[PDB]
Amino acid sequence: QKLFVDKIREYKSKR
Amino acid sequence: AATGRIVAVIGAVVDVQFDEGLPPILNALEVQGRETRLVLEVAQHLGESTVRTIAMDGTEGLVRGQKVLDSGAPIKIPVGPETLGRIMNVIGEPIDERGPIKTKQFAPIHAEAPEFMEMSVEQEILVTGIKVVDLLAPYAKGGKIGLFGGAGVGKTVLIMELINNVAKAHGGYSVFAGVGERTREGNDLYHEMIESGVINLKDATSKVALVYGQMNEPPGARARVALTGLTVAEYFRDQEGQDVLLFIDNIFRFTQAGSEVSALLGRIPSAVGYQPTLATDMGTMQERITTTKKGSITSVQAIYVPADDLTDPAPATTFAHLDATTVLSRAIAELGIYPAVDPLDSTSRIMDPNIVGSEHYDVARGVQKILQDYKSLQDIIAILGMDELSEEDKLTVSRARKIQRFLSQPFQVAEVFTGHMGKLVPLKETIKGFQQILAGEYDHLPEQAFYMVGPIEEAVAKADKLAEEH
Amino acid sequence: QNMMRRKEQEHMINWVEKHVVQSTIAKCIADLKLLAKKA
Amino acid sequence: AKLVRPPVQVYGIEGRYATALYSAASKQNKLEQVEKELLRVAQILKEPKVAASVLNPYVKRSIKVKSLNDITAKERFSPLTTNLINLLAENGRLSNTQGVVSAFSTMMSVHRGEVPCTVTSASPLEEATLSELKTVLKSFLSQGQVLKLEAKTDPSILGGMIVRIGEKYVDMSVKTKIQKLGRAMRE
Amino acid sequence: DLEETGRVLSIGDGIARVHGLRNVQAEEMVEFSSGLKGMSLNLEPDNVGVVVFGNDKLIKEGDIVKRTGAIVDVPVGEELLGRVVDALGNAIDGKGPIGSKTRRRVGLKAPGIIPRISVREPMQTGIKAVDSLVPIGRGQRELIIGDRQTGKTSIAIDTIINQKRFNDGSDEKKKLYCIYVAIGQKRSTVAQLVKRLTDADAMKYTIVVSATASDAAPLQYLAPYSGCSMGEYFRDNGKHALIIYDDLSKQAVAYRQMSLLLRRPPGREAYPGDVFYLHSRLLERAAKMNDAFGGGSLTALPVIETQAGDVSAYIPTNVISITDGQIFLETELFYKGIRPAINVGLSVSRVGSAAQTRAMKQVAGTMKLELAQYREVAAFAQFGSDLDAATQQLLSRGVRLTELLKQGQYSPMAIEEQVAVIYAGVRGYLDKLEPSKITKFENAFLSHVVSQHQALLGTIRADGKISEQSDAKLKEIVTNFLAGFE
Amino acid sequence: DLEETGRVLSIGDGIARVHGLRNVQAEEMVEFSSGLKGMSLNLEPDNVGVVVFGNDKLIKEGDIVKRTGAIVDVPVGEELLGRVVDALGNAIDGKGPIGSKTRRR
Amino acid sequence: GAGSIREAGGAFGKREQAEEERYFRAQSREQLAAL
Ligand SMILES: Nc1ncnc2c1ncn2[C@@H]1O[C@H](COP(=O)(O)OP(=O)(O)OP(=O)(O)O)[C@@H](O)[C@H]1O
Ligand SMILES: Nc1ncnc2c1ncn2[C@@H]1O[C@H](COP(=O)(O)OP(=O)(O)O)[C@@H](O)[C@H]1O
Ligand SMILES: [Mg+2]
Ligand SMILES: [Mg+2]
Repeated sequence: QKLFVDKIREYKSKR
Repeated sequence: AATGRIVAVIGAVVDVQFDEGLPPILNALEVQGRETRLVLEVAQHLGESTVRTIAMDGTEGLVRGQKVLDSGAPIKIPVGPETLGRIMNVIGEPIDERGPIKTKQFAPIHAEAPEFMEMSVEQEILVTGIKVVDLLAPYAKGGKIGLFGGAGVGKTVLIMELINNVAKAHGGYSVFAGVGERTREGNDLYHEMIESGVINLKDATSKVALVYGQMNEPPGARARVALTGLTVAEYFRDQEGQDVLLFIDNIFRFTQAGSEVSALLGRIPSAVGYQPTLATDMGTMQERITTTKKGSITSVQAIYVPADDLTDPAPATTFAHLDATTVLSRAIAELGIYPAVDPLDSTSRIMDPNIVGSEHYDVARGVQKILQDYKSLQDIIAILGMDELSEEDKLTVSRARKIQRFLSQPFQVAEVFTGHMGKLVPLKETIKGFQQILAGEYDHLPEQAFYMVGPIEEAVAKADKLAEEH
Repeated sequence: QNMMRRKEQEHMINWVEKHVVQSTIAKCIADLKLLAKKA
Repeated sequence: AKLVRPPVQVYGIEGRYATALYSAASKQNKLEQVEKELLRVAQILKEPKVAASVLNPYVKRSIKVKSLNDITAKERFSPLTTNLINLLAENGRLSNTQGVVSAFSTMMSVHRGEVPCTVTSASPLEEATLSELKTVLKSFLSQGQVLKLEAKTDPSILGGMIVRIGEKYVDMSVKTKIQKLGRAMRE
Repeated sequence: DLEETGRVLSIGDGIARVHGLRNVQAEEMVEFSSGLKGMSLNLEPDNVGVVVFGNDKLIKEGDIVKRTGAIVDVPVGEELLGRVVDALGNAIDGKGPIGSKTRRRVGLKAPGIIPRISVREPMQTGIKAVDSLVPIGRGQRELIIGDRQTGKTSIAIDTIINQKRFNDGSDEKKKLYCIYVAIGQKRSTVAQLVKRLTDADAMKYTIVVSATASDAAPLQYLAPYSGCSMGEYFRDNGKHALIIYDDLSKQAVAYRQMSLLLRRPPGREAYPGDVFYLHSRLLERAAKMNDAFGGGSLTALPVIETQAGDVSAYIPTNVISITDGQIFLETELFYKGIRPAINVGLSVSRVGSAAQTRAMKQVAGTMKLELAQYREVAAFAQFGSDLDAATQQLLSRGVRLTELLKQGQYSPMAIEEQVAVIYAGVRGYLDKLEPSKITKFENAFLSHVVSQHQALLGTIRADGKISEQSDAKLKEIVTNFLAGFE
Repeated sequence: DLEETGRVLSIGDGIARVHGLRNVQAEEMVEFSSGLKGMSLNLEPDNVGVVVFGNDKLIKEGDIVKRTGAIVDVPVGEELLGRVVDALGNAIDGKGPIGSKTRRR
Repeated sequence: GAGSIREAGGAFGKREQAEEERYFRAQSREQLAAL
């Protein structure tokens, strides 16, 4: 789930 | 990056075979083992890991098997305020013997046109001080202009007068691009810009960047030098927000350059012998010369019209890329009227009563209508003669000839051609003078009183002098 | 407020994509499992 | 005269001579023999002196076809291979011969059912999952074909694997997924 | 996601010769590895000739080309009204995605012989000269042909702006949805046009398909068919659409580029053998359906730029042969002060009076006959004072009707006011007035009839004709205003 | 040799397709075996297209072409004053040679 | 074709130009002396 890693781990990163 | 070998040299076209790392199209390749820097722009992938390329300089002395190095990018020219007052060629080398151009950023000469959401609809009249231009087909700030004309009708003199007036009245980093023109005219412009203070060889407050690829260049250099000048102007527009002037002379050469390689690239000719890709090449070049929401670019382009055709594919294709065309006529230059602007063939998209005011628009339409009526009456004048015309029609012909002379104007740059002094007529003075000629306020004055004068007060003074003499 | 919201969320979306490029045998095995799941 | 066309088509001079030879050999049922003799004759052609003598443009075609004829007789070829070499020499297409050869080769490459398929990865992948993918991919095949794998390695895809099964093409790489969902978040 | 692919054998000038792709169809849309799109135009035994929907600097030899399995299609529907789109229907005005539900192929065939009914309903342009002398009907293909800068786009834009009176009303039978395809124009020209349409509130019922000068030749080639499909959506669903291709000369040039680069045999002016087939299969799709097919319609207004007025060129000849008439514009008439610069002698509408309301028919038959006689005797101007009284009367009435046809830009007139003005003209009520005032009168009178005479205008609009009560009331209004006019 | 020397593949209408000549430059002057000179204008993968500076009657298929190593150039100076020369600088006025000390491309 | 006769050059266009110039040099003379 490479992008699904991205989508959560990065929106978290922006948060 | 990647290295290949020359496998064919035909004219200005060179084939290069890469074993590893075929370069994309539009990349700049450097030929190894040459005195001066020779650059080949990739144009086609031929298959079998071979690319066809166009040479930016001469191809003499090239050997099959000679090494060619891939740069990994298109032609990158230096951009920045350091280019002001300098002369560079198509590939960005300084050709003014003043040393390297130490900018801090380089820009590729191939870029995408601004998007549709980046367009600006602002139309604001740019007063040039020329009577016929401001009256009938006024230029707009941030618009594309274009000057059409055959060989010897006055495109260069008009573009130099525009340079003089606007650029010396301007504060926004002009850029001149000589595209396949005479080198003598390039030296002339360089020195009349140095002596005018617009280019400063010391205390670098220069406000013009020059890019030059002239008639003696191969087709590739003459096809890409317009893009080089465009890229300089584009940096000045985007990364600095300034308002740029972009003079291009001559843009037809750009088109012509393509033709000179078209068949050698293996392409079936289109009509009149022009490349099949004429319209799209002109499009991808001209669509970058535009005002965006990030900056403004006023562009004046001298457009050569081969043999006074105006239906040749090159001028006919250029017409749809401009906002205010000025068409010079040989039939007018042979009358002695300068500039040779054709009043019944010039056009401006701001010749709209809601933009220039109803008075300006009405005066312009009245001038054009009386000139068309003069045209229609000249046939009757040839058959019947003049003495058998109606009196309303003799009045029409008198006012039409007077308006013809009054559209003429002495230029500051043509002071050697005429011996006259330069005149810069304001806009309101032009409207007022032409309104007064159309109203009949000067039926008593001769027609030679309006030849090569500025405002109408000068016509009155010239008539008084012409009478006091005889 | 909109334009600052547009430049920012644009500078965010290319950040978060560029920031996972910096970031797996389970996937290589999962690929063959998916190729088997192709049928 | 009706031809026996191969399963795959090659075009050009290569394809024409290869199809002519394939249809010739299929009529007498000698395809494997002609294939072996073409391999051998190509390896003979790659000899430096022979390559210099056959590529030479100022050598008369009479002496060239005589040279090729006798050097064909020194190996006791089939009549089909001998006649093919004589036809190539008589027509002046000797320079193309290896192409022709490989053409026929690739033709038979599909006659044996050998389906080519390349798997590009980021880092060189070990043999366990290699046999795993062998087994799962031979499910992608019709009646009686065998895989020709070429496990290639470019880390620019930084993950996943791009699988080209003949002309089918699946993109399990991670770069394509990242760009796809990036576009989706942008569009 | 298992896809059939091919390799790029070669790439150049926007043409990709592609290996493999054994099952690709003719005119099928393929996708390159760089994300670019392409269309398979040449299916050859050893390669496929793909035209590239973009810039070929992103395509390299060896790149993977995937199939999509579908002929080119575009989104259609009412969700496109008010949007500016590219040739493939992608929004380019930054207002978000097109929330359409239906997709339609751009290369569908035109309706046959039977699904059609005669062209009988008027398509009001708002230009007096067009609506009176060159009437256009719903389902017609009227060509706007002329030299450069003669006022063709202005005719199209007036026709688009004029439909606001019908699109704001409640009569669903008279609503006209406009589509403006812009081929080979500047992006700033299209932005000016979009701003002009927004200011006139004409965007809410207009689609603008934009394939501009910096777009690839395949996109300029495809844009007219995309617009035609977007209009066929309305034509099929009982509604009425109008489409303006501005212009078809540039689409012909783009198609010629694509053909010459694909090495297709060139013909006259290097155009391929099937450029007539191109424009004809584009233009036969503008039809008028019978009530058994919903009664919808699509009206085509192709534009053609002639060089030096040469209508005997290749593409002008083709499109003149295809269409149902022509509105010819002259630059000499333009600079004579006659604007819109319509040449009435050359213009023609082979539909004709069948596309006019009865009132406009009443006044326009008379106006046409009188202007024809005027054109016959018009050379005798410059000597008119030395012929019969009949010839001088012909000249007088002719110049009065000529000045009656001049019209301002972006100001289309309702059919009732056009009829009232032409009535004042062809009934003789402007013979005593001198020419230099006609236009002025035409303005003031108009205001008068708009202010104090809404009953007569409304009754003419509702009846479509000038009945005897309407005739007499018009008579009295005209004579009163004329007697009391400065 | 096939690097400083080629062989004429075909000759006709004053054009010679030449084999070999791998090191010849574009617009270089080559010399045929008959004493004629030519200019290499088409460098192609398999041949060189030489334009012959004279009558191709004396050139036959198989002739030997050699390099000069010099891009075409003519004598210059003041010695040419008063002389009638052909396009390559050779005098045709029947007054002997031209004592030029300098050659210019 | 409004100025077709003088745009074509030739005898009928060169005579028209001469006639125009004659008339208006006459008028410019009789206009200057009255100043
Ligand atoms: N009825 C009119 N009255 C006054 N001016 C007009 C009228 N119609 C057009 N014009 C003006 O004439 C000029 C040319 O008109 P327009 O651009 O619409 O025609 P065109 O054929 O599409 O030109 P182009 O060659 O750029 O495509 C415009 O500046 C326009 O403002
Ligand atoms: N504004 C002018 N005033 C006087 N003479 C002019 C003017 N414009 C052009 N000329 C004359 O016409 C000649 C050609 O001028 P030029 O600028 O070179 O035209 P073009 O650029 O079209 O070749 C000039 O040498 C000059 O004698
Ligand atoms: Mg010039
Ligand atoms: Mg237009």
